[PDB]
This record gives sequence, structure tokens and C-alpha cells, in this order.
Amino acid sequence: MSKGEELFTGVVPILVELDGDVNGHKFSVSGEGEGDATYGKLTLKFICTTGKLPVPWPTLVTTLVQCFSRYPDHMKRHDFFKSAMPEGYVQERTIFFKDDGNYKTRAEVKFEGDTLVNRIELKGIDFKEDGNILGHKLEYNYISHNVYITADKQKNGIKANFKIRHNIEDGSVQLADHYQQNTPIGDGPVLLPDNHYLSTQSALSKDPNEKRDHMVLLEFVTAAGI
Repeated sequence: MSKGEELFTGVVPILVELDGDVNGHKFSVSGEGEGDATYGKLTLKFICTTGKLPVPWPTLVTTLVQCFSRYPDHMKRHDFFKSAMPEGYVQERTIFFKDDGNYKTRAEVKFEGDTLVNRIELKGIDFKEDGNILGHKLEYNYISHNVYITADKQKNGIKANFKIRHNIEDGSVQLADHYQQNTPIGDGPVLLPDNHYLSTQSALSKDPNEKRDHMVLLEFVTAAGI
């Protein structure tokens, strides 16, 4: 029941802005949607504003607002994400694609008025030109995984590590090992959690009337483990 959680009681507009550079291939993505944390529900549409996306859309799902997670009543003292609002938090990750390159991301998630904004910078290096990522060999599928969270008292925040498996067009899998760290932007108290995890269901689709390179995403996220 942090003060920040009070800002998520209803439907909240979401805005996402990302600038990326993977092996020198630069691109930008904008996203808009709404989140209803009471139900851990998110509906968003992302657009590559610079032309064709140089990496597969599924590889950007985790990067492109865990503050919308539905925390059970008995676990609300463990919701770091909402507690950091409205000032927000910095979310950083290193994502290692097995036998390929890695993404390093830094984002600031905070409220700008009634809108929850996620601004991100993504840098990818060491990718293979004809690999599964730059070669666009990943299926446009359902990302269903867990995120294991632990407190990071030293940084007044949290850390998390988890695996994302992306189906490859040949039936195989491209592993993406995620390492995450979140720290509050403000100086007020936040909720440092006991170990737990977030279970997210992500469905990817296309807007039949959209000609720009894009991704429509429907997600449901719920905290558990305690």
C-alpha cells in the first residue's frame, strides 16, 4: 500500500520511447497503450519509427513496465516497482543471446502527469550478421516466462535474472539470458522485497490496418512465490 501504488488503481495510459543501436544498425521505437494493474493487464502497440526494425520484435519485448504487475494482497509490501512512483526507477539489463551478441539497456520509468512513461536506450554489440537476430530467424511468438526478483539493499533496489527462450524458424531455440537491476530515482523510501517472481503471459499480434513495422502486445503479469 505504498503511496505509489495509489497511482495504479485504475486504467493508466502508457508511453514508451526507445532509441537503439545494434551492431551500428540504429533505430527508434515508440509505443502507446494502457495498463490496469489491478488485473495485471497491459495492451500496447509499438511502431518502429525509423523504418524496418533491424532485430526481431520478440527480442525487444522484455525491454519495451513491471509496475503494472498484479501483486496479491498478501504480497503488496513486496512491490518495489509501484513504491518508486511517481519519481520512478531506472531499469538496467544485460541480455546475453547464446552464441550471439548482447543487448545492454538503460531505461527510466516514471510518471509524466497521468501517463506512465518508459524511456529506453538500447545498445547491442557482437551480433552475427547472419545470426538469428540480425538475420531475422526468430518466430513471432508468445513469450511466456517468469522473472525471479531479489532485493538489492546496497542500491536501495532490486535485481533479477531469468531466461527467455525465443523459438527459431527451424524449430530450435535462441536463449536470451537476462540480468536486471532496478534502482529508485527519488530519495523516498521504497519497498525492498523478499524473494519472489513475476509470471507474465505475452501475446504478440499485428494490426491489420498498420503498414509500418510494428508489434501489438497483450500481456498479463502476476506476482507470486510467497
